[PDB]
Amino acid sequence: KPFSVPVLTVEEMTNSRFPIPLEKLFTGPSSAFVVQPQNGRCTTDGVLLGTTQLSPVNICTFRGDVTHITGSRNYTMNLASQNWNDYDPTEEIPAPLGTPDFVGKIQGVLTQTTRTDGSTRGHKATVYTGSADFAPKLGRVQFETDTDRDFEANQNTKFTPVGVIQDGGTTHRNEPQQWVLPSYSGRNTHNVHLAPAVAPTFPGEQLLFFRSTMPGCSGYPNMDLDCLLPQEWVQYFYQEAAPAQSDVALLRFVNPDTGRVLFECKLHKSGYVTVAHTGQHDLVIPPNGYFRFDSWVNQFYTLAPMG
Amino acid sequence: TKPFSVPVLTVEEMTNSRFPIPLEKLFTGPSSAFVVQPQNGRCTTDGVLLGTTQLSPVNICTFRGDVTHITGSRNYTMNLASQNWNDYDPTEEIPAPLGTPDFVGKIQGVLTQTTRTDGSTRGHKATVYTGSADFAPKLGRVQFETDTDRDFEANQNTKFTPVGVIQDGGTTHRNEPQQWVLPSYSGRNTHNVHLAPAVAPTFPGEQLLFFRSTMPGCSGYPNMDLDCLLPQEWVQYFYQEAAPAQSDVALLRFVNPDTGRVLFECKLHKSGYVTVAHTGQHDLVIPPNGYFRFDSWVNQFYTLAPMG
Amino acid sequence: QVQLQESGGGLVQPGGSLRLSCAASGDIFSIYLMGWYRQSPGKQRELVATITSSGETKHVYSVKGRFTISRENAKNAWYLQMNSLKPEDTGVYYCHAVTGVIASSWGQGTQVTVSSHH
Amino acid sequence: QVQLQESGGGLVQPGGSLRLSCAASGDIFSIYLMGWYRQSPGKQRELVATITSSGETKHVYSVKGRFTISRENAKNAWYLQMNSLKPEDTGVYYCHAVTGVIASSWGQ
Repeated sequence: KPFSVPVLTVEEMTNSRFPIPLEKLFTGPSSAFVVQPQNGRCTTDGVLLGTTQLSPVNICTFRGDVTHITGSRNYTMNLASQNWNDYDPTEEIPAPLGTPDFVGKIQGVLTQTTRTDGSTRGHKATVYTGSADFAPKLGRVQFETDTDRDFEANQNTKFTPVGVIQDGGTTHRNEPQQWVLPSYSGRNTHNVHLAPAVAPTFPGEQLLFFRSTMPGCSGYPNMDLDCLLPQEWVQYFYQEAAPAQSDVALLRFVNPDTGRVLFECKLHKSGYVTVAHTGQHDLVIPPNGYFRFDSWVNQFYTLAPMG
Repeated sequence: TKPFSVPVLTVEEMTNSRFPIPLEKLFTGPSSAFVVQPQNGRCTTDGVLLGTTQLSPVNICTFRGDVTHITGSRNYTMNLASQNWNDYDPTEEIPAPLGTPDFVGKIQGVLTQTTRTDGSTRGHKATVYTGSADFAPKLGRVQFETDTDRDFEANQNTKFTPVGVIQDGGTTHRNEPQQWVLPSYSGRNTHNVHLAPAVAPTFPGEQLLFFRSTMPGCSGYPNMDLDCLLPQEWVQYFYQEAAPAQSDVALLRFVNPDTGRVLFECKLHKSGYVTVAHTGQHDLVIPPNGYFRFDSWVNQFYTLAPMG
Repeated sequence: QVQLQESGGGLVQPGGSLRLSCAASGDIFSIYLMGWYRQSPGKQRELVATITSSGETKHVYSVKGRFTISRENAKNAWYLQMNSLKPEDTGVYYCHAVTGVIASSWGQGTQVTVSSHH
Repeated sequence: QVQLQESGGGLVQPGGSLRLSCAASGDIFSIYLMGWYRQSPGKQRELVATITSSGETKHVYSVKGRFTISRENAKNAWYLQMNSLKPEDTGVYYCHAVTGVIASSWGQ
């Protein structure tokens, strides 16, 4: 099977680390931090890595049953699978598929349905992925809610992510840290089966990020979220399963209205994109532009300096 | 001619095309008692988007724009912008902005806002009553019942993220929402325009095959059933391939890859819906790795094996 | 197409243990979901546990940590290890197997009774 | 590759109207986003309105209903119809064009 990338425009695609649409392409230096996200990781031949799964909406969601200490408001959720089957911690994954891959405070809504009569209830909830009790790999996640008695035990409970927050008293945009992986098994533990870190190795090349703005719910949070591959590219590579005939694939971003080639980039086999540029810069693209696979080139291929 | 095909993604791996929630099961049942005319998840086999259908699975039932309100009121009116924050064009030949809810009910979510100057953010519980006389997304106006009366600022980017549906527990249970009742896109008195056509099984002994999810419930006893005619990934696939249809019906076969056996076959009609040979209501119990496979182009008078 | 037969029920003390077994015969290669159901006095039939061919399991909340479903790789028999039995677990237990989207087979049903006796 | 010049500013009374123009030249076939910016005193350069080749427009909240962007189909010129002018509209107005993902050209 010949290799190819989706023809969807940037704005028609979904961020692979949060259920929000893509907004723009962004490139910049990435030597000051470790670029090791666990969501949105997929090789060009369709091998999912890290905690990456295929559902764009099941990212940063949690399912299970909730218990809590009487009078307290932090509820402990015993995690179930995305399809309400039992959680299996023996799988060779860093955490349940779709677990958040950044340290920060995700705010959303905890909903619950009583099975015997179909009564429902929903409350504001925030999960602190940097807290000591954030251990999804062990099957346990803590939620800070605004109710202390309303959630019933032994009932299906779901967390829907909405946005991020930060303490307004601290320095602005110090939270969240999109490039800091959480401790998936607890405070003292070490992560396992991680997708490898990513860095541009070619001289003069920088990573090309697919950037979205996470909604903010309180404070002055750093709402930038960069992913290495759009979720639709992950779904596409998994289905095509086209083998890689090289280590980098040359893509061209083209405007279908004029035929203009707007820039050139490398799609590496491990699943990330690099461009020939130095410095931080947003990319202003026409609304119809999209990536097109040209050919498998060698790794010493020098891209046109652009984008 | 580009060969036609359907994605190999399992049902659990695919998204409902009428609400940003994953698919759970396949369902079939009689559809004569109501009108099946959803506006989201509408797409032909050769990639023609219909109704209010767009391509983003997470931007179904989301609203963007700026909010104003009567001073002291908790109800906020949002002037809709485009999904990319551009000016809303009310003159396009669509029933409403792309992704607008296609059912009458109370959708509960979170209304978030960011102040551009200093990056300050805020978020509050909000509910949109798509059946209210004030619901007019085609004109660019949508109202949100919130829990605050002075927190949201004017002339700032505001976004509604849907979460689930609610219902008045004091009334008949599961009376809301109504998934097969289209909203009034320009107001209670106006008429909907450019709607995708209604859908009904035409072959005798055949019923629609629904891709079913359960919307999260936020309060009361809501009817959380949500059936879509096509998975959102199929809408994305047909739109990209744009393969021409060689006939009016594409014959699909559901295969269990653990064994190779065909579990049932169905008709994928060119206009973008699925029918099966069955009578009565029934949930389908499928293997977790099952998938649909295009096999051949047939005509409309083909007789399916009685399964599904 | 597929025939099932339960065994291993009966009387047991509170806090005791039992192991139910479902014997499958026929086109066992076509089974992709095996499970256990129970019908308690004055109640409808309800699910207890399920297991797929690959081994993905599901246990309802009322039996979590007490009941354990398991199956043979050939799908000729699956089991239910019931520990810490309570009088609420009393009922007729049926083994189940799904062979098609609307095709399945039911066992006959074995009686499990948790009560103090002679 | 693309150079532009604006024309249409000056003094006007509050509530008045001005129409700003911007002339483009040289491979305007590459232009796909045409915009207007303004530089108020003491503040940074902020956006006023944009328009794509397909005609997709965006105006900022402060000028909604008062300002209007328009462009010729040949992209040799685009305009800014300013109606009901308020004291907050005072500043230097630059017309803008985007030729590439990084490339862009300003007015004088």
